[PDB]
Amino acid sequence: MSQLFNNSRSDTLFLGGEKISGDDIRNQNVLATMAVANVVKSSLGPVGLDKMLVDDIGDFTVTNDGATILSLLDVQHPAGKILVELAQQQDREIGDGTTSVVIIASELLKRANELVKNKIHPTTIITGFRVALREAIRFINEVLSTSVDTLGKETLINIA
Amino acid sequence: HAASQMAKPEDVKRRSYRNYGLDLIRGKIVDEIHAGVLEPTISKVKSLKSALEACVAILRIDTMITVDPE
Amino acid sequence: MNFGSQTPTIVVLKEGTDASQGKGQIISNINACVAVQEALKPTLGPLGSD
Amino acid sequence: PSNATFKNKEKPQEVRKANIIAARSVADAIRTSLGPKGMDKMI
Amino acid sequence: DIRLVKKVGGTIDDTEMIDGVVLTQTAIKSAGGPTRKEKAKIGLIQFQ
Ligand SMILES: Nc1ncnc2c1ncn2[C@@H]1O[C@H](COP(=O)(O)OP(=O)(O)O)[C@@H](O)[C@H]1O
Ligand SMILES: [Mg+2]
Repeated sequence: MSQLFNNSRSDTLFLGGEKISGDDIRNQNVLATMAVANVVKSSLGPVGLDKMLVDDIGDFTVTNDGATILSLLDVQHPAGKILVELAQQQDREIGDGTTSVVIIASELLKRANELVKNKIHPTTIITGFRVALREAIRFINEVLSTSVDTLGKETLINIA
Repeated sequence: HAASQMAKPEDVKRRSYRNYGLDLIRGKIVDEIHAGVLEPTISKVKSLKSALEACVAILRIDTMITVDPE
Repeated sequence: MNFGSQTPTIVVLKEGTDASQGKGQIISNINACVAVQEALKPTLGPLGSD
Repeated sequence: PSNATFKNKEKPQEVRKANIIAARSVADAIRTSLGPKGMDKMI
Repeated sequence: DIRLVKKVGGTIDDTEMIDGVVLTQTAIKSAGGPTRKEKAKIGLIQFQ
C-alpha cells in the first residue's frame, strides 16, 4: 500500500540506511504480516489445503504446520521474524494452535492499526486488550467440562 | 451463542447451545459431543497471551531505523 | 516426422502479459485505491493541507 | 558605527548553526519516546 | 550483585521471585546422573 518512497534527508544524517517515520511503518508492518498471514490462512482446518516449498536442490517439503512453513520462510523483515519465532515457541511448548495464533496476531495488528488511525493511543488499546483477556481466561474457566460417564478411552480417542 | 449467554440459568436447551457450533463437512449445526470435536483447555490458555505479546511488540513501534551491513 | 530436435510449448498469452486469478487481485486493486485515498485524506476540510 | 569591530569571521556562527540543527534533528527523533505515552524503537 | 537470567519461551506472567541463587548452566547427564536431590550441600570445585 505504501508508494512514493521517503526522500533522503540532508538535515538528519545517520550512517547506514535511511530513517522513515509516520504511519507508513505500521502500514508496512501490517503489510509484512499479511505476506505471512495469507500463506497460512488457506491451510487451516480440515477443509484447508496446504502448499509446497522447494529447497533449490530438487528437494521440497509439503507442510501443514505453521512452525515448519514459517521456519523455511526466512523473513528478512523485522516484524515478520517475531511471528516466525513465535511459532517456533508455540510448537515446542504446546504443539497445537500454531496456525491460529499467527492468524489471531495478524487480525489484531489489522484492527489495531485501524484503531490507531481512529486517533486513540496504543497504550489505551493495549490496556483494553489486557483487561479483556483477563476476563477471557476467567470465562474459559467457566466453560470447562470434566470428563465423566464415558465408556473407556473414548474421550482420548475423539479428542485426538 | 448469544441466545445462550443471555438466557436464564434455568433453560436446558438454550444452555446447550453454548456448547455447539460450526461444522465443516456437512455444512450444518450439529452437537460437538456426538460429533466428537474437542480440544484441551491448555491449547487456548497461553495462546492468546502469546498473540497479545506478539501484537504489543509491533503495535508500539513508531519509527524504523535500518543500519546497512559493514 | 518432426522438424527438429525439440519443440517448446506455446504460452497462451503474450510473453510479459501479467495476469492473475483469485481474490488477491481485487484486494490489490482496492489497496491501490486506498493508497491514492491516503494522499487526499488530510486534505479534506477547512483546516486541511495543500 | 564605522569604528565598530567587524571581527572578520562568519564561519564560526555558521558552523554552530549547522551543529544545532544536527543536534536538534536526532533530539526530535526520540521526542515521542518520553512518558507513559512513549513508543518503542526497533533498530 | 543483581542477576538477570535471559531465556526464550514462556510468558511475562511467569516471571517470579526466587529466594535463592539460580544456575544458568545445566547438568551433563552423559552417564545418567540424577537431576533432583533433597538436602544437598553445594560445593564449588575450582580445579579440573
Ligand atoms: N473435525 C473438525 N471439526 C470442526 N473443527 C475442526 C475439526 N478439526 C479441526 N478443527 C478446527 O480447526 C482448527 C485448527 O486445527 P489444526 O489445523 O489441526 O491446528 P493448527 O491450527 O495448529 O494447524 C482448530 O481450532 C479446530 O477447532
Ligand atoms: Mg493442529
